[PDB]
Amino acid sequence: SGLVPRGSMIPLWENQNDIPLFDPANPFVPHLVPYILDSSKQLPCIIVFPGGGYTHRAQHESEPVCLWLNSIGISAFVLNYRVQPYKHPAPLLDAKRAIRLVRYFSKKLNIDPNRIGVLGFSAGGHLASLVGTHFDSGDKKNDDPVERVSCRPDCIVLCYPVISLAEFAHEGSKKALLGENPDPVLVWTLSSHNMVSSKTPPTFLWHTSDDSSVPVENSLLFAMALKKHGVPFELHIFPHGRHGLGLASDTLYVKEWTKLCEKWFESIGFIG
Repeated sequence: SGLVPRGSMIPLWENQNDIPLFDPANPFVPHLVPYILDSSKQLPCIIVFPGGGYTHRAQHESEPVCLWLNSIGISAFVLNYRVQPYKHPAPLLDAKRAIRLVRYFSKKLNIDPNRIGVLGFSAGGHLASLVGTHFDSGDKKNDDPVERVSCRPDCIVLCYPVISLAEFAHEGSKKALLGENPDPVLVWTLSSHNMVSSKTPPTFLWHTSDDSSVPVENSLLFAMALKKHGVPFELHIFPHGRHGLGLASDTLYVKEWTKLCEKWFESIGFIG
């Protein structure tokens, strides 16, 4: 229709001087790309975190995912978070800011502030799992009204996620995010299965069992932690598929994850 924002750049911080840990020598400004649905009712929203090992952001995990989300009634955004040479905690700060921003502007964007979830692939799934475990309900006395808003997502979708930084770690992502001799404390707190709590939102995971880049153990570990803390979850592991299949539209049996995810969204009241 053209009446709603699609394809624009929404900076996470209005003023570049407010970007935490910003390197002005680096031209990249972290931002959201909207793919809003036009509708007369409030819509649920998913922010998509593309993968790319914390060195880039994969495009096949970006706009086409939002087209699928749109097709099932979900307004969507792509989060273009900071990557190498930025390090932790810059990407996580960008992810938390993105959720606060969308929730703050939810009335303007025609989005239900209580149906804002995140969906991440690979290192983007790591980032999604972090904002799904490291969240807070906002700084109510902050001078920035956006900072007063909760950064907790209302649901999490994890697609062949990087989860553990140590055992079964994707070493490329770990090195890009933390450097070569990382603090063991950060290795532990950024292994996101360690940080699941009873307040972690409902989660959907999928993975291929023979993934040779990001071991399927990463999804199994996060699932064990969700159960340990009483969080209901959905998990689908298919036997075969290379890492990074995205929506997997051309992959027999693996392309059945988006239909299962659509039905899970319905099951948790996110759509329908």
